[PDB]
Amino acid sequence: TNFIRQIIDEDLASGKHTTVHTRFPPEPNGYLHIGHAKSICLNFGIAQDYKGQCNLRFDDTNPVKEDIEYVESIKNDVEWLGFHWSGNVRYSSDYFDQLHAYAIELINKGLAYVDELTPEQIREYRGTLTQPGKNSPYRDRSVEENLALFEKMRAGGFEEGKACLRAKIDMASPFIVMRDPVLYRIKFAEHHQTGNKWCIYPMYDFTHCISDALEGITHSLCTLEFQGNRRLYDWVLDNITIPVHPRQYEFSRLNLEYTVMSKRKLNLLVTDKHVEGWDDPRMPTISGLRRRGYTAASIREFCKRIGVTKQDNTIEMASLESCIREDLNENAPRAMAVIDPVKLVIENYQGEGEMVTMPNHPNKPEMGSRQVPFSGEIWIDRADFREEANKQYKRLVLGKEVRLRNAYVIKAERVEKDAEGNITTIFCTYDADTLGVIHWVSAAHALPVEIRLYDRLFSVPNPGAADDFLSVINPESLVIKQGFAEPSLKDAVAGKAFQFEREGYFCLDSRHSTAEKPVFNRTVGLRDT
RNA sequence: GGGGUAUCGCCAAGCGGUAAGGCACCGGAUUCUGAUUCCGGCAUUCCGAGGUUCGAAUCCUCGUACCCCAGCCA
Ligand SMILES: Nc1ncnc2c1ncn2[C@@H]1O[C@H](COP(=O)(O)OP(=O)(O)OP(=O)(O)O)[C@@H](O)[C@H]1O
Repeated sequence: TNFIRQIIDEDLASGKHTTVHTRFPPEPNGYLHIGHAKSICLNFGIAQDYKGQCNLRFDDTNPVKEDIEYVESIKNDVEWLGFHWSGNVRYSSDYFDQLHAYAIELINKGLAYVDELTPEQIREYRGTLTQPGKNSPYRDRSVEENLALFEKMRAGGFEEGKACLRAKIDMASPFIVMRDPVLYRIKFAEHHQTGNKWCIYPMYDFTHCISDALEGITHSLCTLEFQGNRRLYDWVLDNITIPVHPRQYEFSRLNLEYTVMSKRKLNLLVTDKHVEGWDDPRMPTISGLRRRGYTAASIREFCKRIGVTKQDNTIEMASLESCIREDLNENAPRAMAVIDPVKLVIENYQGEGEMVTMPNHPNKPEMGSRQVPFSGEIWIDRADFREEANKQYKRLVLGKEVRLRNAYVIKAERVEKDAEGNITTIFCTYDADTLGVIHWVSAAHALPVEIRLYDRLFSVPNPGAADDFLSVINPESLVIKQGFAEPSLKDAVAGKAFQFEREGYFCLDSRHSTAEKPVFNRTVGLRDT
């Protein structure tokens, strides 16, 4: 329960409403991100919790910033999270004729006029945050005059910025938004849905409340920056012949630590090619998060945890990571892979190898097991062997013995160094009666696999508050290794999380893998305590 | 000038009857993943100072801090 559900509860109880109809209205000018996933969870969750409806509506009022590529991807990520909208996908452009009729009602009532103050002047006349504005000299044109000028606008007789339609409200209102807000502006741009049918386009505030009213939305839920806007939401509905009047309720937007959400910015990372694109595994986008190896279930959980309040806030990545870990620990089948490897040969070994039956899940016998080939000449992780180390160190020291994962208790003996003092190979003994744990991969049956170690994109917690967020990008956000994995990883499917034991949960990058060379993105590391 | 918000390091519940929960953190037990699981510790205190009350985070003053708004963006 949250403050919005308590409102919805009262409404139902008092008999204000019988059903609840919410909506998610992204503008199609970019890919959805983790913050959007919070609206999706809120809006679609309430609908299904109350057996109500939730429309997916593309708020497509600004043609020059939107593109058809985003509509298809948005529908894509909404479904992926496991949510379905009510009926058909809707578009604000679906209401362009309605919106136009409504502007006319306003004009006929004298509550709107065609102003000719330039784009620079309108700002000058608007006042400031402490100084009231002033009426444009074009404010008292006759209704008959406004209809003519508006139709001329509609007919493309005015150049961009040469005229716009404004609401005749209050230039001295303490709400900057009520200072004669623009309702329509001229843009000679092709619209991704309406082609070149329209050269005048409605502004968010005029389009949004009328669309909600037409769709019979009972509660418009948006973020806190729209609290002021709400006054205009109600003013529009109060002055046009519409039979319902939805109510807006604002909650606080999600801010994730170490990442930026501003689509303007995310777009710059993609435009300047600093990431591979919107679905780069370092991006806070839903598709990026998906390619990274997250699961819709881990995200819905994240939403459940962070809550819905009016408080500004900033979640730590630790909270997000906790979610995916919890999910993958349960459902991810374990496997073996070595990221940085140094060869290890057991001399006391007899035979061209053998087979070790390893389980697909150490805490869930029900998941089955597999035949992992064991051998004498294997591959181990460089950071697992140490010539000298204290008690704490519970791995392979040049002195004692260590257990190979589900195999034999080997025993370090000699080490063969390369010219530059680097260990090239290790020599050890073992006693076949055995069967300090480390992971390994039989060199003979090792599958060369590229591993991508992803880290946080930025090196400060609020790169948003930086003068130049770009200069604060983490150069180690992606570190590419070459390692080896047990041959079973040959059958991995894109987006199927595996837990490389003692490393983390990884998943096959569908975008870079092939036949010989598979690419694995590291979703999240283990609790490296 | 106006509109909001103030509860553990980060989220968050509480709606006059005496501070839930989660992430993180610290221990202690188990463990062929320094993982998982288990055990326990984690706000006499709710931005501050004063009021009312038997009892206030919650009600009342009176301050303080932060966030939002001046796109023909959403
Ligand atoms: N960080 C966020 N946290 C919660 N809800 C968000 C967040 N960002 C956007 N939303 C929600 O998603 C809805 C659709 O957002 P929309 O795509 O229209 O714009 P935006 O993403 O907020 O802005 P921009 O295009 O500049 O990134 C908004 O009405 C809002 O409720």
